[PDB]
Amino acid sequence: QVQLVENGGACVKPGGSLRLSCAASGFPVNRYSMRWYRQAPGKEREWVAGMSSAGDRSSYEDSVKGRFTISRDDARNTVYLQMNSLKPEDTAVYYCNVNVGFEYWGQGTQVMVS
Amino acid sequence: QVQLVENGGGCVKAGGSLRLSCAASGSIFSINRMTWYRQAPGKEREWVAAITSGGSTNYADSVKGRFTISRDNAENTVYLQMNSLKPEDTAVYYCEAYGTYTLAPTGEGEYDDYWGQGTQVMVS
Amino acid sequence: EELFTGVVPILVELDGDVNGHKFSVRGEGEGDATNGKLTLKFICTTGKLPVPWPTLVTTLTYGVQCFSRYPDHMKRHDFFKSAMPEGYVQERTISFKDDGTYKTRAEVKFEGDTLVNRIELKGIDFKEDGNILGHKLEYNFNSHNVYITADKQKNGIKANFKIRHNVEDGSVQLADHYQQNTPIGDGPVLLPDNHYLSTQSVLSKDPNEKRDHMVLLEFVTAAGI
Repeated sequence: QVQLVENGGACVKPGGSLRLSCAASGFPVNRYSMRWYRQAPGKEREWVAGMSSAGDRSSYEDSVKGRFTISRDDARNTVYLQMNSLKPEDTAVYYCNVNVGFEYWGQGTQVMVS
Repeated sequence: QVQLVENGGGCVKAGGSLRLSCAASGSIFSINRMTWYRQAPGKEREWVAAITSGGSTNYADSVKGRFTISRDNAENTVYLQMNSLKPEDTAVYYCEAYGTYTLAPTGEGEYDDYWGQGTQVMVS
Repeated sequence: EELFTGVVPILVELDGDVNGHKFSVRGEGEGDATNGKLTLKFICTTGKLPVPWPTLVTTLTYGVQCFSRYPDHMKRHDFFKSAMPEGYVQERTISFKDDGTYKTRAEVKFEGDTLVNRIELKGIDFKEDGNILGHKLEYNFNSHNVYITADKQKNGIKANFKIRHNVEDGSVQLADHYQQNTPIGDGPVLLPDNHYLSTQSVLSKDPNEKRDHMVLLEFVTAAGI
């Protein structure tokens, strides 16, 4: 029915940059908002970025404020998240969440600065 | 209770080698067997390595020839060396102590299963 | 557990006082404990609900955790079912992320042949234009986990968890939820060990009812043992 696939997770040195991507199938992206959650190994899941259904407004948290650039593409049916300069605090993995119905969790991709 | 701690989450490119250590805390009389499992974001759980108190070592068909396992009962800790790490096995890793017989001096003990938090390992 | 075999009607009553705003919510529906299914509708008796529905979803539904599908080996661990015949009291303290606190007291008991939940809520230390008071929360509830542990000193079960509430701007608010239970009946509590209940919530509106619908379909499954 509804599924998510993430990509772009690669090992990056501090000060580098990578472009996380989340594609979805089973719904239109514009009609529903999408969020990104950060989970360190063994730690509680947290929220880093969120893009509303309209896409004209986006929200971040203090830790990653001013670094991420969340974007959406209806033609590609995919959302993207930038990282600007990486820091060790971003060692946690990233999950893609979209609550079209019930609750859906993306497979996710790993991102460790190392 | 017994807490398992994982360490060794380094970044190694194709052909690199990194060591993952799983250390068991608390008072444990013995461990039946320690195993390493690989979990990908989109794939089911698959066992990587298994080592028993008797010294028997079990590896997967693909894992054989690349990973080595060594557990010390007195040090009650297991080290997995990922020689010639491949891009495909970029998944997270977990450690399992199937048998955890913890015996207290008073004579009261427990035998259950405990899970250690995963170690983030990936290849570029 | 023999009481819950089959389908059981569920009735819920809530009377909340959020910073002087008094709202009464009446809810009716059914639940199949065997399949761990809960189909309810919580219509706000008042004209409008001064707070977002997702904030009170936890107060209304998670008070009724006796319909959770407990595995066979975990059947003995269901404290709610064990103490349900005489009912129980459930006190929740809910600390929002810098947006005040809910305090709620609920009584769960069988009346006639129907389950009844009498709930009294009170929210304090709220900031206007916030995530809750500002109604920025979208109408949807995500799946969550509730950790459950016994307490012999109080002879009751204690729960802890964090609830993630979505927001229109994309922010996610983390609310801490702490639950204390007291068995009304004097019979054996049969309190369990540590275990986590996973809840899946899908929300909907009915077309017919002009008033607030608050149609809720929940599936709760216990695990961890």
